[PDB]
Amino acid sequence: GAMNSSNYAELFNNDIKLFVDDTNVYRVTVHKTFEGNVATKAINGCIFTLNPKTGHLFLKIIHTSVWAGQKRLSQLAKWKTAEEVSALVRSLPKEEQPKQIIVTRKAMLDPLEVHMLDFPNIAIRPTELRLPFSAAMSIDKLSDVVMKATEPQMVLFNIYDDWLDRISSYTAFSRLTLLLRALKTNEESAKMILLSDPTITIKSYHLWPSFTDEQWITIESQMRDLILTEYGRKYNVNISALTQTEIKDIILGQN
Repeated sequence: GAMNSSNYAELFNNDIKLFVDDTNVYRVTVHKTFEGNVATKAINGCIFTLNPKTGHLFLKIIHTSVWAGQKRLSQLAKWKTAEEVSALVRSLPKEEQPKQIIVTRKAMLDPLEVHMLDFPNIAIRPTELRLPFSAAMSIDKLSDVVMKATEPQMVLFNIYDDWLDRISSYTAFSRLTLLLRALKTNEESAKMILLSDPTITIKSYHLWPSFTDEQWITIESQMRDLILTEYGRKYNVNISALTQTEIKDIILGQN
């Protein structure tokens, strides 16, 4: 069945599950040449495959060469996504194999079901949840590795850095989704917030800066304010006249 706000809690039990988002697999740039010709140029993309309990992100980099000689790349991208998720599953010992794969887009259901036919006890599930994983390319570290790739590459990240040392998976996933929603809403403002003051540093191998628990609470409050402010501007709405419940609803992005 579909994952929704009602059965969301299940994400934080011990059953291994993977989110798969295909939004950034096939990406293009458009630029006008001097001659006036519009060149549509494929750029390196990625499959966002995330374990929300552990933070493990299997970032399969889709190098532009995969599109070589192929037609109707938007359809092909869905199948190449399912192919690579399948390969990943097959690479894992049965212990580490997911019990569920949750696709963020409904169009990914069929290609993944077909690829995973031989895995009878891996549930392929759609979601009614609105999730901001398309904003993964707003995270500089991820965007940089994708662009630098000269060939198909699998890169393993922890999207929670070292947070699980201090906080639960639910708190970590809540922080992650708030950050991505902010980045998606106003990328420039969110990045200004994360850069913080001159005392804050980011580890060379982390995605996010090194904040204290108290600092993270403040950063998260700024992220909530960024989203509300945009909402406020967009709809000419007095965000100070909103109840705490109304504000929480907006922040969680489920419409």
